[PDB]
Amino acid sequence: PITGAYNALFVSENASIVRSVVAFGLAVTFLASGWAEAILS
Amino acid sequence: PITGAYNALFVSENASIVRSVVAFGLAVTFLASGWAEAILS
Amino acid sequence: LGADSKQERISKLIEISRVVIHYGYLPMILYLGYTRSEPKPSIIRLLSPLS
Amino acid sequence: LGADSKQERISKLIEISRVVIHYGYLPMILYLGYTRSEPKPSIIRLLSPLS
Amino acid sequence: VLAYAAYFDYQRRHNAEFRRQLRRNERRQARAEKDLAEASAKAQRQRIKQAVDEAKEEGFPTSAEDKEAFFLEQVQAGEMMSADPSKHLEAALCFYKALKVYPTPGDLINIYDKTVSKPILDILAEMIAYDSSLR
Amino acid sequence: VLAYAAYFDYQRRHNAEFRRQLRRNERRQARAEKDLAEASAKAQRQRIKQAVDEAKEEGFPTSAEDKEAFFLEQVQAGEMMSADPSKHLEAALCFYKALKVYPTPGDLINIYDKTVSKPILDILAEMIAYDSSLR
Amino acid sequence: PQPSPEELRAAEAEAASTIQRAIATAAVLYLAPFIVDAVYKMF
Amino acid sequence: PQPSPEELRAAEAEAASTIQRAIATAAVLYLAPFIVDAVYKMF
Amino acid sequence: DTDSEISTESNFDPSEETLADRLHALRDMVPPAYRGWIYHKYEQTTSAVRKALSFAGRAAWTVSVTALLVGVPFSLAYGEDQQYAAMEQEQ
Amino acid sequence: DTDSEISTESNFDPSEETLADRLHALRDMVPPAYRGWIYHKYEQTTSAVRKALSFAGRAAWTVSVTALLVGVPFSLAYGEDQQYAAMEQEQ
Amino acid sequence: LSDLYDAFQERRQKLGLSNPGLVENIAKEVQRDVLTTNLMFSGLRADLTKAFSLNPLFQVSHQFAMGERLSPYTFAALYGTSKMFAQGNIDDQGNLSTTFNYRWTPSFTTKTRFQITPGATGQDMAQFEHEYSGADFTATIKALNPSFLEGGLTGIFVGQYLQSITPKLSLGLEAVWQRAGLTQGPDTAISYVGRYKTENWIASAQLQAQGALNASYWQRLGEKVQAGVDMTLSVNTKEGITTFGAKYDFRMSTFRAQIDTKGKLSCVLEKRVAAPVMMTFAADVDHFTQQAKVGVGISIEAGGEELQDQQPAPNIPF
Amino acid sequence: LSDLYDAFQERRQKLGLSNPGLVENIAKEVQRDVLTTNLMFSGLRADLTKAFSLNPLFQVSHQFAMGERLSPYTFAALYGTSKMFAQGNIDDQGNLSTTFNYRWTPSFTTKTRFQITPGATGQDMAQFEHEYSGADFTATIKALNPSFLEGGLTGIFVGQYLQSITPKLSLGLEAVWQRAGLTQGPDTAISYVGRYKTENWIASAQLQAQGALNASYWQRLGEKVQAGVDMTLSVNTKEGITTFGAKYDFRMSTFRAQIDTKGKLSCVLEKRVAAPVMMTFAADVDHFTQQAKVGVGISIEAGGEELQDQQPAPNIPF
Ligand SMILES: C[C@@H]1CC[C@@]2(OC1)O[C@H]1C[C@H]3[C@@H]4CC=C5C[C@@H](OCCC(CO)CO)CC[C@]5(C)[C@H]4CC[C@]3(C)[C@H]1[C@@H]2C
Ligand SMILES: C[C@@H]1CC[C@@]2(OC1)O[C@H]1C[C@H]3[C@@H]4CC=C5C[C@@H](OCCC(CO)CO)CC[C@]5(C)[C@H]4CC[C@]3(C)[C@H]1[C@@H]2C
Ligand SMILES: C[C@@H]1CC[C@@]2(OC1)O[C@H]1C[C@H]3[C@@H]4CC=C5C[C@@H](OCCC(CO)CO)CC[C@]5(C)[C@H]4CC[C@]3(C)[C@H]1[C@@H]2C
Ligand SMILES: C[C@@H]1CC[C@@]2(OC1)O[C@H]1C[C@H]3[C@@H]4CC=C5C[C@@H](OCCC(CO)CO)CC[C@]5(C)[C@H]4CC[C@]3(C)[C@H]1[C@@H]2C
Ligand SMILES: C[C@@H]1CC[C@@]2(OC1)O[C@H]1C[C@H]3[C@@H]4CC=C5C[C@@H](OCCC(CO)CO)CC[C@]5(C)[C@H]4CC[C@]3(C)[C@H]1[C@@H]2C
Repeated sequence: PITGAYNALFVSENASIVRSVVAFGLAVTFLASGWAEAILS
Repeated sequence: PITGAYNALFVSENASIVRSVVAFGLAVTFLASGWAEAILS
Repeated sequence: LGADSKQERISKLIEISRVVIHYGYLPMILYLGYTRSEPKPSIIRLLSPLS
Repeated sequence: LGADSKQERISKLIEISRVVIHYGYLPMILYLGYTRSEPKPSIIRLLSPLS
Repeated sequence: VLAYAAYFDYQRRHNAEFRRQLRRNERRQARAEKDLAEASAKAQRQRIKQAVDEAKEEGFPTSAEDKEAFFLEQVQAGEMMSADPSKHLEAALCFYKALKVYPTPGDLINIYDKTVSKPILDILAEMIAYDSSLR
Repeated sequence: VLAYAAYFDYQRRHNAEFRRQLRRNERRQARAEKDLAEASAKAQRQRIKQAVDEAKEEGFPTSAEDKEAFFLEQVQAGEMMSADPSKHLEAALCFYKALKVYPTPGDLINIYDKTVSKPILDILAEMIAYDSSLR
Repeated sequence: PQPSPEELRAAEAEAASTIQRAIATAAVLYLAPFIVDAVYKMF
Repeated sequence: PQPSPEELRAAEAEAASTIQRAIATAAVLYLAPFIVDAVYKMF
Repeated sequence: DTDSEISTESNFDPSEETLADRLHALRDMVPPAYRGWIYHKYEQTTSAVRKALSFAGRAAWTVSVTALLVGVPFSLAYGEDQQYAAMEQEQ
Repeated sequence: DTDSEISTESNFDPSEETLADRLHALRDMVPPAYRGWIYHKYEQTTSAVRKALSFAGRAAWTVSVTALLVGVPFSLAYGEDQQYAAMEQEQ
Repeated sequence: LSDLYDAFQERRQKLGLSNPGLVENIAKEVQRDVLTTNLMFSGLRADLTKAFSLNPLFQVSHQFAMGERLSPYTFAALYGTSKMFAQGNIDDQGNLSTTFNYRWTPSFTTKTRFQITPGATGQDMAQFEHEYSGADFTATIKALNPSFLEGGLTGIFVGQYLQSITPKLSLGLEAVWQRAGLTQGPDTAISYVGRYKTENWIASAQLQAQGALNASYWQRLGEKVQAGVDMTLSVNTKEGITTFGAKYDFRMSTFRAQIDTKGKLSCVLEKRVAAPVMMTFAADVDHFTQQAKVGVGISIEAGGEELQDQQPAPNIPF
Repeated sequence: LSDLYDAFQERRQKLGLSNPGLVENIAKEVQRDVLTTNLMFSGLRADLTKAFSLNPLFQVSHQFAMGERLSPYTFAALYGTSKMFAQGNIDDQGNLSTTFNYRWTPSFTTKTRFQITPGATGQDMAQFEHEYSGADFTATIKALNPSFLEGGLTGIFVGQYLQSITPKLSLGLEAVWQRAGLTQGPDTAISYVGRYKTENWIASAQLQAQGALNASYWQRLGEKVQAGVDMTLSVNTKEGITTFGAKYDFRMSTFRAQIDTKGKLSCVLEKRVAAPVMMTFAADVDHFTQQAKVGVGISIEAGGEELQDQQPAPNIPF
């Protein structure tokens, strides 16, 4: 499991692309889900 | 006049000593004369 | 196409225009303001930072 | 004057004393405080920065 | 343990065969440790030899502008690799590539001898010894 | 002024003697300007020659450690002086002192030719030409 | 290296053709909202 | 350069003599206030 | 590795052993192959733990600085805002 | 400098002169020795003035930054102190 | 014919579209209002601004600074009117940057900018810009250093188009044409952009044909708080960075903070310590190197008292 | 004999002298209370201090910093008592600095300090200090890295003496003895110091036999303002610098500013933005290079609530 994920997440030519894209996925969900309004305000 | 003062004040081996000493002379007078209390307070 | 002498003259025009803008652009803005502002400030106050 | 073997042993004593102070000096201060403070703080609070 | 240690010590002191059995095992291990060291050095020597061979296949620039750019790049690469203790072999190769392109390697060696760390110099020195073509 | 200028222009155009008198003065001034330039260059050449001579009297270190320290100091001094356009002569002397101590001046010259400014190089080049002893 | 004149002419034509295709897309964009209006009216 | 042993012995004696002169001054300082007292009483 | 070579240590004695030798004999008790392989793992284990402590320490510093650098200005700005809300509410 | 050499410019004409030559003749009116010596002073004068303006400008910047860097924190600190004096006086 | 043109215009008007604004602004709500990128600085900074009028707008500004790539001094003056706006700023080294925008028509604007560098040679530039703002679209063309002196068109040219598809969706296009020298072939690049805008949130993207992609999302978290996230991808090597940040609007201060996938953290605090004075504190911490850049600054406006009666001229083309 | 000793002591007591304090403090009122030298820093700094008791004093402190020669992290703990004081601080790199002062007698104090540096070799040091405080004088002796391992005395030794001449005038002496290696001769240096102290102003001087001279003057300018000037001369080349500065004591903040003959200007503002929080802003401007170093910091103390009942133990030998 991790071997098939860690390679594409930390030791690949596109590791920086995946990390940036994944971080974007969380942030959008964090905002749209209303949790941010319940947390940041 | 200035030639006998400028040389000992800006173009001599001890220019830095004289400048530091002269600056000290003013500061002490400025404090002791009471002007500082009349100016800084 | 274009004459070499013409290119020299045209290039000279750019150099001259460059110098004029370098020196004249800022004084021009102050003149427009100073003459068109409402009210008109004092010449000393016109460029005073805070006085 | 001084025996070379003695100097080796004395130098070893400094090295040992150096290591002990490096590791033990800070824990010693906390022990003195923790056991002598008035009142005695909680073990978790003993090194909490602000909680 | 102490009772066994006393018996072990008594046997070791008074029984020569007990020592001989242990000594034979100890001697056998001493041999293995030496053989292991020799194998590692030869393998390391091959990597050093390989690194010089690898540089030969990649080739070196011929033009002065490319030689200067390559020299600076290899020096920059060597210094960057010199900070990593795992790249001493790689750092020496960069210094070797630059040294092979520099017009006066002998002068550059004196610079490396002062600016480059000995662990890289040791690899680089063997690289120089392997590349008999280095002037 | 315009009336005088018209008469001056008319006289200059139609009176050859008027031109000749002016031309003689102009020719005389052209000579003076050339003579002035030549005197300045020779005096400057003497300072360059003097600078190499002055360095010879001060001498150069003989030991490797002193040579390296002196070389670095002269390079540091040369760079520090290179920033002041009034020290181009002094900068070249520092580069000259270092160049005279460096074991391979020819290699260092290529470095100076790329790292040192031409106005200092021009003085330094004449310093090299004056010091026929530079290897 | 420096390019040859026919290669330059090839590049000049290609670049112009690209921008011409862009303006063709821009015209579609200017006309695009009426197309989108039809979609809401298709159902 | 490294110093010779007799030069070291000369330095060691000089340095000790300097500090001995210092302690002599320190003793004067410890005794100095009584001297200053006399001055106020001299007039 | 010859029985005749090993036979050179024909004789030994308990009193002949020096205090250091008797102390050194304690290390000889452990098999050299095992002790060498255990020492190797000890080095690997100590390095891994030190790396973990450095990472855990570096992480705590990162979170600590983040909370201070963001929370400190915020607490003051938010706090100052609350005072105006209190003073305005008293009107 | 020979009368025969200067005699080579025996003939001249007003129409033969080009517009540039007639314009260049205007510069020839000024004596070259004087104009060269005046131009030299012009260079020295322009350099000295530019040095003066740079010094005056650098001085104004120094005084301006000094008054701001010291006066700004002070005005706030002194100002904030005055508020406490006012609030305390109302008691 | 006008018969079709009128019918076409009428059919156009009934869609209820609106001007989407400049292409460079499709991410303004994120890249400038939330992220700190445009406010970060280091060292000390001080702005002394004197306002002389509000209609016409005329103000003179002195900036003193001491920091990384900050000019020790910068004098700036600007004049504005409902039909025009002229601004100039000059560094202590004489580097002069200027702007000149004029409204030939309420729907047409010409923008001219200059950057003059004295005896030291830093390339000086001229930028001419033309903008059109229709009822439902915007068109733009730029010409940077346009020259035909070599007998052929040279310089940098940019064409921009943005179209409102629905009251909320905006789609656009970008085209670039370049030829640094007539001896080399011209280079052209195209970029596609788009935006979907609503009252609570806005999402935008900018895709280059080269493969780079820039996307951002903005959402309001109440009356005083808003946050946004920005992602940038490059395939020149493959590289990408994602930035998340939030902004707080208190009564007397505005706080901005952000963090990105490269481990950088930054915050900016602007506080109105007085009626004419505004403080700014900026800090950027790089967690991979543990180095921080601190910026402290001040802005002072002293012309308001006389200026209170007047009112800023409307729609100044800033 | 006690007969003379008693008469001597009695004659001594009738002069009304008083302890002049440590030699290093003859300029404290200037070099630390007025000049900014001891407070200047750059970058960001944050101190999280937890106080657990006041008698005995015991507190734990966390310092986070990111700047020039500032350690990313420093943990410090200290314990104090009317008879003793122990402190230790350790950097993230393991550099440990320690202090241990013990009162064998109210007039006699022993001070021990250590500085341990791990695998990387930075010289580690040991400093032993002995102080005596008579009714009218102070004596001090220090031994830094004292060693006899080479068969001869080695290390650094310092002897200090300061004597009150009158209720206002203090005169002193300093002696140094050094021998970095037995193969080289010992080096000794002597320094003379003196001070005249009054309620409103204090003047002090420190003259080295080498030719260096340090003089300072301090004067009170009212209840809330005080200023002082410091001059330093060196003849190693001839060099001298004169520093003038002032300090303001407002209710919630203390402002320090100074300028010196080398063109440096610096100011430090400490402000109590809250009961446990104190802010510090420091700026140093070098007018000859136009570069500025900015420092922003915070100090937090959170243990007071329980601690309110207690009171700090008296005369802790800090
Ligand atoms: C192109 C990239 C691929 C990944 C990604 O885009 C970028 O794909 C998007 C899908 C999004 C979710 C869609 C819908 C919802 C439901 C909503 O809840 C209220 C719904 C309401 C219905 O009546 C009440 O239930 C909260 C937000 C959430 C979970 C979105 C979160 C962000 C997500 C995961 C986005 C994610 C980042
Ligand atoms: C060793 C160096 C040589 C230079 C210097 O020391 C250092 O020599 C010192 C002499 C000092 C002055 C002496 C007396 C007064 C009079 C007093 O006024 C109230 C007097 C009161 C009498 O009843 C009412 O008149 C105000 C101060 C002033 C002017 C001193 C100023 C500082 C001076 C100039 C010092 C100066 C710096
Ligand atoms: C010469 C050059 C220009 C001027 C300058 O030197 C350089 O001279 C200094 C004078 C300073 C101001 C003096 C007093 C105050 C009042 C204070 O208190 C608000 C209290 C609040 C209560 O409600 C409203 O009244 C706010 C700040 C302010 C305006 C100072 C700002 C900085 C100034 C402008 C400095 C500036 C840099
Ligand atoms: C140039 C590129 C083209 C894609 C893009 O730019 C880049 O252009 C935008 C198109 C957007 C979608 C269009 C419409 C809807 C329907 C809406 O429905 C809410 C309810 C409502 C209607 O029923 C009634 O209230 C939810 C959001 C969604 C799916 C958008 C998602 C984001 C998208 C994909 C944006 C994306 C960034
Ligand atoms: C080690 C070096 C020795 C010199 C020195 O340290 C360095 O030691 C101090 C000695 C001081 C003087 C001693 C006494 C007085 C009399 C006093 O008279 C006020 C009125 C009062 C008595 O009548 C009644 O109120 C005015 C000041 C003055 C002249 C001192 C000046 C400063 C001096 C020179 C100090 C100087 C720094």
